[PDB]
Amino acid sequence: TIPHLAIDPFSLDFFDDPYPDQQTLRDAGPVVYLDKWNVYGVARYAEVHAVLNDPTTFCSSRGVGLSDFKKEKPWRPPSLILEADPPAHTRPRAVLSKVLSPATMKTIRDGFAAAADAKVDELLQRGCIDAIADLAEAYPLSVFPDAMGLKQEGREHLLPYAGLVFNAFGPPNELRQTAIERSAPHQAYVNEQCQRPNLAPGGFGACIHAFTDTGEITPDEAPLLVRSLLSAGLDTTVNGIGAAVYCLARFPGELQRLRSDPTLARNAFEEAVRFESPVQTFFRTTTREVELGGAVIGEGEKVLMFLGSANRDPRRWSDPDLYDITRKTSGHVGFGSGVHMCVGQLVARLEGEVMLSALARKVAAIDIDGPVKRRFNNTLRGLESLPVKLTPA
Ligand code: HEM
Ligand SMILES: COc1cccc(-c2ccc(C(=O)O)cc2)c1
Ligand SMILES: [Cl-]
Repeated sequence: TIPHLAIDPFSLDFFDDPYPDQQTLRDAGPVVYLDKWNVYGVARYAEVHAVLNDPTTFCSSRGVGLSDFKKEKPWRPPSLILEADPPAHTRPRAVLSKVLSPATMKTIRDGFAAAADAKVDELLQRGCIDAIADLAEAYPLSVFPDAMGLKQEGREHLLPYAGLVFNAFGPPNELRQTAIERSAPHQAYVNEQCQRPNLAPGGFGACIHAFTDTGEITPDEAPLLVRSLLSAGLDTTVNGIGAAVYCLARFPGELQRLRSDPTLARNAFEEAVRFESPVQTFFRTTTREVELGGAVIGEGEKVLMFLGSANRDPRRWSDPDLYDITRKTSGHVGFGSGVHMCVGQLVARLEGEVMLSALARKVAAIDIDGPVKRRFNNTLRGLESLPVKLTPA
């Protein structure tokens, strides 16, 4: 019944150009079996959306990587939010939702916008820059560690730690093995900063610890929830912003539409999240036998969801392979969907909006002017180097 495919979605050849294989995965059927890793796969929009919104059968507490926590030891203590199901998920989720709330965005907006404006003006004085190191990495590094309340010492471990986190959701390939091996110094840095004395009052970390007073989380839960923000809160935005700049560099007509109406910045960023899908894949584990796409999946099976594929499925999207900054993007799964839908989405969108606003108001053209290099990661899609020349407006 179910088609068996040999495609390795975690191979460098797949990362280098995933789109033909993603069509093969969609068109093979609503559910496939990936023989390379002994997992089920769903790559169409409808089934990806259905699985994400069925948490009692497609659970997260057995891990959202390939590893099944019922079978193998997690490489670090489980996340209290990402790797938890309701009801254990609910109060930790509520704390992060409140720490990263609409009201909280008012406190950081002016600084985040000012830093984006200043960065674009700085890059315009240089002309020829790397949109990854000098923009997609530099801007989040300039605002997010500070908004967390992190000390200065040790921040060089943040991106390596996140690279490890996202590689570790993958299969035990070379990317994962290399990431986990000798990772203790990155772990030790992050785990130390999660302790309350190391977090500046008023920042996201200290605010998490302040919620221990309410009964929503205990004091021993707070460091792990700070850890969640230090795991997911930086490298995602690096690849999201890099994706947006790469889109604007490749689609000059859309950069010009954004210039003409900078209030399209928020949706231009959202469209970049759909179009590139910085988070490409993750897993669920079945808690029971379940029919999906006409396949009977047994209990305790891993199911791989192709978020980027769902976001390009022509069954759902018109002209899926076009970047369109006025597209109605609502419903894309680049931030997930359902009970685990990105709790940091307001921070991600704030960063993306204010950077694209600064570009819209200050830049007339973005021209690739050196070799583009891809950055390989088992979960994240993005570039290692994006040399561009910025022409001022
Ligand atoms: C463009 C940037 C980002 C993208 C594309 C993204 C994507 C995602 C996705 C797809 C999920 C769902 C995972 C699942 O269902 O298993 C998720 C969850 C999560 N994200 Fe985001 N993320 C981004 C930025 C951020 C930021 C800035 C933060 C924190 C400041 C953050 C923190 C989290 C956390 C803690 C979760 C777990 C939520 C839960 O399990 O309830 N992410 N993200
Ligand atoms: C499994 O695919 C994703 C996609 C986006 C964010 C994350 C993520 C990683 C770690 C945490 C955490 O440590 O809680 C939370 C979210 C995972
Ligand atoms: Cl850790």
